[PDB]
Amino acid sequence: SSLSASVGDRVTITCRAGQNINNYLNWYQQKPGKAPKVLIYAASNLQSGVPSRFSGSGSGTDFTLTISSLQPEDFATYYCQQSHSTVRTFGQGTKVEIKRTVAAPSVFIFPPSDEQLKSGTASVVCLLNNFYPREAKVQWKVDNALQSGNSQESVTEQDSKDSTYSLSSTLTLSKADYEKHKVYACEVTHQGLSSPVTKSFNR
Amino acid sequence: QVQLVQSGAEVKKPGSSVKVSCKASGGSFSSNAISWVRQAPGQGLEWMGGINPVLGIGNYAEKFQGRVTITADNPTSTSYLELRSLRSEDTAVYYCATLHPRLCRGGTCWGWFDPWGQGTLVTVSSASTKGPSVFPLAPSTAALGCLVKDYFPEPVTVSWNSGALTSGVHTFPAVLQSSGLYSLSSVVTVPSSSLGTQTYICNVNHKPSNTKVDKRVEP
Repeated sequence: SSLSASVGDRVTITCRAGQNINNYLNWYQQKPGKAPKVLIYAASNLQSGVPSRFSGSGSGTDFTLTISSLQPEDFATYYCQQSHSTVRTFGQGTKVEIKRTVAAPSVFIFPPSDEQLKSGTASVVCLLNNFYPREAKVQWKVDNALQSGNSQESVTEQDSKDSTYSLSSTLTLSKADYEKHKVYACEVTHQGLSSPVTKSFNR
Repeated sequence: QVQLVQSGAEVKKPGSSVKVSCKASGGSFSSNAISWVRQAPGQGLEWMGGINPVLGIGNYAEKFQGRVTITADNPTSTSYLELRSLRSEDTAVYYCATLHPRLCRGGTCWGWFDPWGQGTLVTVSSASTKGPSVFPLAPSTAALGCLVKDYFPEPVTVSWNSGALTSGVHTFPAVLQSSGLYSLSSVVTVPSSSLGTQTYICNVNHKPSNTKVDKRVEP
């Protein structure tokens, strides 16, 4: 579902099938926030207007879709569509991400606002800023107690100008449960981190 | 066929009924040629239904052979999609698309889809409208932000300094709490000399509740 490549690489996406769907697999392209558009139909038929890098092949069971040289506006998600009397499926989807060199996450921690504690809920924000690759894991510690179920990661799409991600894990407690603990540590490990960074605070 | 145009966003409640239109405007069209594919947030596609050429009435997926009913108004050239017994798993973006038939070896035709509608979002939760809560996030290359923590439904805008600040601003995709409300956080990285020397204010507008709140951040 995910492939990382840079402009000028050639990528080819295979899409196998269970039975024999002959020539009835289509390819669609979807960009974040918009409906799908068809690129190839009938296994190999480029739709009018789509550039000539795109090249569909295969018949019977194994089907491919190639881009001979990637361009900036090529970085989107590609679903193959089976549509037969045997199977009538779409794809998991395959996302082509724009490749860059590893970046170390700039970390930040945010204890609850004074105004928020007046509400009975106490939410702790951690922040990972401008990193590549996306693969990074945060780990919440409260007084050396490891947390797993109150946090909620959410990460952005690759930045238009940095080609980097930013992740924001938010730990939310009740005002009461918040007052029982001293250390609020947010440990993050990344590809571009020589040793895992921890950004703690004592209440 | 040229300009599939869909109705608009609908918030609904579990157990309820939505009816979504697909206009199919412009040149020569066949409203009986529209199908309906559905996309559930964060993941892939599943076709829901089409219309039988030999009968003029709908044909739906096995997973919806229950309470789905697509109807084709040949004169006004629109396709209405009615999904009832709405559940929470039915929250998705619902597309219409014109089917180009290639093989029909049942009573149903299927092949490939060319124009796709712009898509309407059907958010269905047991929750009800609520305005957001803004909580500042103070600084110590220094970051600051705002926490928008409990609102419903999805659409919410975040600005900084009433529109000036657009550099290092982020605003993350919202997450949905087990409670049912949405919370997102927006941060910005700024220099450590403009702390106090420049005041940072974020603007949050939640139109579903006509809630326009601004909360400034100080160290």
